[PDB]
Amino acid sequence: LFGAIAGFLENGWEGMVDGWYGFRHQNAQGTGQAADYKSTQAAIDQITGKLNRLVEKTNTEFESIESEFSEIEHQIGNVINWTKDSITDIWTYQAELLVAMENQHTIDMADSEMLNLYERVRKQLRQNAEEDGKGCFEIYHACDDSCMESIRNNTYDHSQYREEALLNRLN
Amino acid sequence: LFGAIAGFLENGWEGMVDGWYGFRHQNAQGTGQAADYKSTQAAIDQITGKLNRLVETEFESIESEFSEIEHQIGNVINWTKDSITDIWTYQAELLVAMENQHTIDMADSEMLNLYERVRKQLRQNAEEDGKGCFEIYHACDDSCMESIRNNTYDHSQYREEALLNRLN
Amino acid sequence: LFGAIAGFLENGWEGMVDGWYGFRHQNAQGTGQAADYKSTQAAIDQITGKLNRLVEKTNTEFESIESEFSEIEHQIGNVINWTKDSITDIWTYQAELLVAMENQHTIDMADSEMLNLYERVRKQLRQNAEEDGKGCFEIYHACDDSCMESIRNNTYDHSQYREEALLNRLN
Amino acid sequence: DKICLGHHAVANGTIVKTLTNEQEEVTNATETVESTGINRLCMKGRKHKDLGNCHPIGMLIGTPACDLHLTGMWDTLIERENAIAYCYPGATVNVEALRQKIMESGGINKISTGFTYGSSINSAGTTRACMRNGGNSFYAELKWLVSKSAGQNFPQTTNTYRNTDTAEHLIMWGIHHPSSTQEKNTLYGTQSLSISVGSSTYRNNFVPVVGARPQVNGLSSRIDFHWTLVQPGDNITFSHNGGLIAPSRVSKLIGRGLGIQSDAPIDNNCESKCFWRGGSINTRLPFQNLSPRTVGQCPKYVNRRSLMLATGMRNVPE
Amino acid sequence: DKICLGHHAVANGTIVKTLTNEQEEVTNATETVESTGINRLCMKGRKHKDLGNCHPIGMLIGTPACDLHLTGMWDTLIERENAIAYCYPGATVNVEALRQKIMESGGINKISTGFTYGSSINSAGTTRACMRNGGNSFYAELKWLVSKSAGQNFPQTTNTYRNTDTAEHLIMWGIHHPSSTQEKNTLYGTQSLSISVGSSTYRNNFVPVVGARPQVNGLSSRIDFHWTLVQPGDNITFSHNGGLIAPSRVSKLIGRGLGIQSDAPIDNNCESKCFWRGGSINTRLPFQNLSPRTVGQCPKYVNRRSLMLATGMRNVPEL
Amino acid sequence: DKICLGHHAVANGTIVKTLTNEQEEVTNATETVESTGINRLCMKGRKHKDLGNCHPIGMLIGTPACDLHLTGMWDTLIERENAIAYCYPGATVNVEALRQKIMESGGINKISTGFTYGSSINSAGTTRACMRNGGNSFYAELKWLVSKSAGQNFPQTTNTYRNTDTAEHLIMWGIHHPSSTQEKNTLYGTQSLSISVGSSTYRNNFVPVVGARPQVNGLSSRIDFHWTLVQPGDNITFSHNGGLIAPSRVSKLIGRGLGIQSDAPIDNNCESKCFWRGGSINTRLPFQNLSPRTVGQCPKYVNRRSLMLATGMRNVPE
Ligand SMILES: CC(=O)N[C@@H]1[C@@H](O)[C@H](O[C@@H]2O[C@H](CO)[C@H](O)[C@H](O[C@]3(C(=O)O)C[C@H](O)[C@@H](NC(C)=O)[C@H]([C@H](O)[C@H](O)CO)O3)[C@H]2O)[C@@H](CO)O[C@H]1O
Ligand SMILES: *[C@@H]1O[C@H](CO)[C@@H](O[C@@H]2O[C@H](CO)[C@@H](O)[C@H](O)[C@H]2NC(C)=O)[C@H](O)[C@H]1NC(C)=O
Ligand SMILES: CC(=O)N[C@H]1[C@H]([C@H](O)[C@H](O)CO)O[C@@](O)(C(=O)O)C[C@@H]1O
Ligand SMILES: CC(=O)N[C@H]1[C@H]([C@H](O)[C@H](O)CO)O[C@@](O)(C(=O)O)C[C@@H]1O
Ligand SMILES: *[C@@H]1O[C@H](CO)[C@@H](O)[C@H](O)[C@H]1NC(C)=O
Ligand SMILES: *[C@@H]1O[C@H](CO)[C@@H](O)[C@H](O)[C@H]1NC(C)=O
Ligand SMILES: *[C@@H]1O[C@H](CO)[C@@H](O)[C@H](O)[C@H]1NC(C)=O
Ligand SMILES: *[C@@H]1O[C@H](CO)[C@@H](O)[C@H](O)[C@H]1NC(C)=O
Repeated sequence: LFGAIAGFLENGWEGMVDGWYGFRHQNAQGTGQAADYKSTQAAIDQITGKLNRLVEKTNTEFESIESEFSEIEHQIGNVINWTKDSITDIWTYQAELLVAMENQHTIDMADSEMLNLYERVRKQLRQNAEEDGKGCFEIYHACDDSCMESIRNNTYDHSQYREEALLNRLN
Repeated sequence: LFGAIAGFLENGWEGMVDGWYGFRHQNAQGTGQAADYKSTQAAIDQITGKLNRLVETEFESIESEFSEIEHQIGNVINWTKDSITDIWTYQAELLVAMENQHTIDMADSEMLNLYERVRKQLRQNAEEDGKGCFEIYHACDDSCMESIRNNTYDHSQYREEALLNRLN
Repeated sequence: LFGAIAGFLENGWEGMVDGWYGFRHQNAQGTGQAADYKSTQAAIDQITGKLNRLVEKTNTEFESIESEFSEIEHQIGNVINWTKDSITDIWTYQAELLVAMENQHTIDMADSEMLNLYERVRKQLRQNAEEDGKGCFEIYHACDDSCMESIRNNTYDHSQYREEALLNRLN
Repeated sequence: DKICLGHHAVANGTIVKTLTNEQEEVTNATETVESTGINRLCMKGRKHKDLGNCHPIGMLIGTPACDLHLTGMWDTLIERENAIAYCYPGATVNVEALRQKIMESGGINKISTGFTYGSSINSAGTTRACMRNGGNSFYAELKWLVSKSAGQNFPQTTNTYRNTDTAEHLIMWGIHHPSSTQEKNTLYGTQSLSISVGSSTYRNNFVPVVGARPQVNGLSSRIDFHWTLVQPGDNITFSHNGGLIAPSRVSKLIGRGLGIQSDAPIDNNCESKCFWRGGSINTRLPFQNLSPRTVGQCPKYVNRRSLMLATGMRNVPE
Repeated sequence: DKICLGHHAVANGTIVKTLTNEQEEVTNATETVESTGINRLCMKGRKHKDLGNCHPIGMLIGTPACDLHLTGMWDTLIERENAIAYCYPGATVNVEALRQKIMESGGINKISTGFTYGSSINSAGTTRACMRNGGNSFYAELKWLVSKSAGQNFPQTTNTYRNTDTAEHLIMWGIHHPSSTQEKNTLYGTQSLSISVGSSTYRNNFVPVVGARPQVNGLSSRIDFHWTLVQPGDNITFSHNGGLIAPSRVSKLIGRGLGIQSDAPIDNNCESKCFWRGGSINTRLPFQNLSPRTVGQCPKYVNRRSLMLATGMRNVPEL
Repeated sequence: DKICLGHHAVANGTIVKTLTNEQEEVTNATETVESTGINRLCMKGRKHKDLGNCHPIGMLIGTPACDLHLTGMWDTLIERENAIAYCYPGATVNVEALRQKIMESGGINKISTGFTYGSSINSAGTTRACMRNGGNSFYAELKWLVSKSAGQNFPQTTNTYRNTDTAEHLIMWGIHHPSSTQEKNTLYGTQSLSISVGSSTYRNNFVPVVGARPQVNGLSSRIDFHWTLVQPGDNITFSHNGGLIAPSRVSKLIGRGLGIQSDAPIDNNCESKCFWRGGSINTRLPFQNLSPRTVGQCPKYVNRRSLMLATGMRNVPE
């Protein structure tokens, strides 16, 4: 479990059908919402991988050992009932585990991609911002809508606004 | 593996018994050791969930326990049962190992989660010593301590006083 | 997945063979490179316990149930062929799941060991350094080689440089 | 000023099972256990035989139901429930071993045995039990040998069949068991009946048994059927006093095919690689709940109504 | 002043296996293999019949061992190690299939055949090998037909049993193989013996095989048994003239039940859904190492004394 | 002024499979499925018997090819492709169950049966079809009994083998099926032939099935074999009219060992626990893809050419 999705973020946003992970900013120029293409697609490309893996099951040709329209001798019949059933039991255990285990990875995978986006912005914001407990960054220099485009863009040059922010954090 | 247990925490506390995770503090009024409930239920519940899975077909007889059975069929019965047992044993071992792997590493997880909720909480009035402690840069009493364990602590109340300490 | 490998670290260093994880440094004396013992050993240890299991030898003895050279009774040999293929389908599934699952875990554990060193170095340096988001630390005092070694040997004392570093972050 | 990171959620989500939580709610999910199948035998791509009311054993003896299916090729042979094999009452020895051999083949060829009998023998016996065109008849590959002259001892006769082919031939004969001594006498005589069959890989003797049994199809006499594979270059022979229902043809099971036993109709335009008695199974999922007994490349049967695989993150609504 | 974080630990840890570590200390752990089970059969909740020294075959032909098991209803039938099936030296064709049909059943009705024989025949034959009240008897469900008039050709007889029921019916019969020619001549006459049996679904004839010389050697008297299923509405006829051990009753197997082969003693205060030679198995736990060969709703047998499931975090105690 | 962290990479990494991804590159991997085996049988630490042109059935009846194999002791028993069980036409009834009792065994003893025959009998019958060391011969462990005076009826004989050992003893016998009715009469007489055989735990009657007309035809002189175990303390008796190929010895299978059917040559230098048709398998690995038919302590066959297991991290080059 990574810290984020059932964690320090309160809840998901239903209002975001745009993609799986997204930004919401509140500056002087109103508020906006946009979804990060990079991070959802990391997750989506992994979920679709697990789907390819499950359906890639080339198999053996199996022939009939149980007569559907006639009896077979009791002794062999009971061996065939015992084996067939014992394979099903193995194969039912194998499925029930495949899924539990593929699901635990799937939530936790998606949970990580969130934190990776969180860290990705945190590190990029450098000294110009701080984190509250929820998934927010209080940005301590005045933010243009263009600069916000720039934080998602991964192009935000922290050193530009560094002195402005660094003062506001202190005064 | 998350950094916490067997990681940057040099050891566990045999003393803490009200929880699996918890805080020790140091101040004027002395020291003390509270367990964290929220983070201790988070783990105990995920553990009792792997167990509910654990406890969750009617089979007749094919081998005759007290009389001879025809040889050719008898040697097919032994092969299948030996084969099947190989499967159930290999399966049993993977499950146990995969489960213990996840368990230990999920615990590690619930610890780093605690640590990280506390760090974002003490926004700038402390910093990490790297062995699991925060050094709080202001005056902090027993009311301020539960304040940190309740997750009720307001940092801006102390921010001005704490920053002046981190700088002089 | 943890943030590091094939993440904010753009790439591996084909140059480093000293160990699996390492340090590169730049300072007035020039560029150096060393590799971390503790954390490459952690990772190679966790690989051996895997390979150590993989070769678990405990095996039941199996006798022939089909005759390679002679004909076998036609119904029982169909119950055999059906049984043998079933068991194989099972093992083939298990095998692939094993290496698929085990491969996952390994890549991820490797990521873990790198990140942990990062967040280990991150903590020593305390207020003396800031993160560049690409896996380097920018250090806010001068650091000769016996000081670089100091960080790798994990003996770096931060308050030693803190004043200098505190007012170079600000100035 | 402020910037925030979030994940999406949906109003009404899905539930899946995980390692630690039976009841864990994700946003999206697909099935891994296929629940619906097709009620058709999807045979596009297959050279197949729908046997109808023919039972594969019929093909070898040429019962009247089976006349359209005496020879041919397939890569898939479909046997049906109302299947007729015998039209005169009787049984076959190792009938399931035998049956399965045919159901695994890619076809049959018929080969004349060329057996010829004396003047003392009428090889043309027929019965009200086997009808072709409102008229008494008999199995197409056997010939009921009885005395041409009633009551006379069926002559001691010796027939030999040589397999000069390159593969193994399946050959069948019947041993007749009269319903009474009035009867056993009229066809074969008062003489002791004996039927020795010989190959390199088979030797056995049969003796017609007289006894009253229930009447079936009207009759109290039976026909027991027998078979063995005749190796290439191998000869097989019959010594018979009377009572042998000899073969006029022998079978050669060619190639390899795929025996489907099923109740569902045929679709020569739908394409499939997995069959059950209900029809076919065209799915990509690894598992299915439809039937424990399946034939061909099939997803493995599991005992669960449903299994759901998360395909989205944990769902936390507002 | 500071604030610190930390996890609990213990002194006496327990060690489990993981993907990377075959020796990993942990705070708490639980067994996943039930190793103990219960060396008594636990037949609470079950209408069970214990066969004691009676073997399930003998219920069908009525050996003195099984005189209290010729009928019944049960959901768990129990069979003990050296159960008697035959008193008169012999064997049963396909006995392994017939044993299992009984052991699967939930009970037996017996229905008479109402076979009768003419005056020239004695149907009350007995023998020293099958004893009731410690004197000469025979199978309760079979009759030994011999020439009343010793020496005399056993008359060509014929006997039909009609299944006027709705379920199918199990019919057993016996063929007698005399110890010597001398003897066969007495019991059935000098004529050639022949027994034909026919239903609408079954045909067969049997010839008694006379053995020779002293009683001591293998070729001495025997009674091989044979059995078919008679379909509902189906008749079945015996055409014979000596050698036949004719049935005087047939069986009907009722319903379905669980068959157990154990020598464990019955315990009626505990219930259980799993069994082996040793006794019952009762465990929440998914796997067991008691017996490879079990019956019922059982934990899967695995080749290990112990696999431990960590039910706690990694354990790092203070130095 | 700056300190960096990083990880190694390799010029060319190896592609392996993960849960979320095929083709995921890694710094190093290794194979988990064994694709190469030693092509010789490895018998170090094993006392083994390589039967050679002998076939296990021949061991019990002593065919000439099998002369040096009538007794033995072995951990292992190897059997080869074109192996010879009989020198005289005929088969063994129920022969596969028997081969396996011989292949599951750990050694063979021979015990004489002490069978003795009257004057009227030639018990020293031999045939050209069994050339031992250049001359007409017969099976070592059986005796082909015939009428000392040709044509005159074979006498009513009795023979009793008693097992007095504490282990079950496998006894075998032959029944001779004459070629022509003329012949049956020479060796045995015109009398009706009958062989009963009975222990406490067996009972049977065999009658020779006489052939007709040419030697070439399916029905000729053959000898078919039968068999039964005799339990400790138990007597077994024969009652023949002639037609009996009676045993002079019985067998006792001792201990338990591993039967291998292989075409591979024996290597005593090499050690191993797992074998197949074409050699051995000495591997660390848990899976093998050489063959689905193996015996011994074995890595499980899987239908995959290759399964690479990452031993290194992701390989990100520059
Ligand atoms: C209770 C009752 O009235 N019915 C039976 C009656 O069936 C049975 O007679 C037999 O009747 C059948 C059905 O009509 C045939 O007609 C029998 O003669 C035939 C036949 O058609 O099969 C004539 C045929 O040409 C014969 N074929 C040959 C080659 O033999 C066969 C053949 O004899 C018998 O099948 C072999 O036994 O029979 C006719 O005998 C009588 C006597 O069984 O009993 C009545 O009670
Ligand atoms: C089957 O019969 C044929 C002949 O009918 C046998 O083959 C013959 O071999 C003999 C001697 O080698 C020759 O005289 C014949 O001319 C051959 N026949 C032909 C037509 O080539 C053959 O050996 C018999 N096969 C058996 C009984 O196994
Ligand atoms: C019904 C019948 O005939 N039974 C007689 C049997 C048979 O003669 C032989 O057992 C078979 O060969 O022998 C007895 O000595 C016996 O067994 O007590 C006397 C008995 O009355
Ligand atoms: C014991 C005996 O009689 N063997 C004789 C046999 C058999 O009679 C026939 O093989 C069976 O009919 O025939 C021979 O030609 C032979 O095989 O060499 C001569 C031989 O002495
Ligand atoms: C839900 O799954 C379907 C099919 O896998 C897909 O089309 C859809 O995009 C998924 N919904 C989301 C947005 O996760
Ligand atoms: C069964 O017996 C009854 C009584 O004779 C008779 O009516 C009926 O025809 C018989 N059934 C068969 C199948 O012959
Ligand atoms: C650990 O678990 C076991 C079984 O779950 C239990 O008996 C024991 O009381 C628990 N002990 C602890 C908490 O160490
Ligand atoms: C074998 O015969 C001896 C004497 O002939 C006798 O002691 C023994 O009981 C016999 N064994 C059997 C099983 O009849």
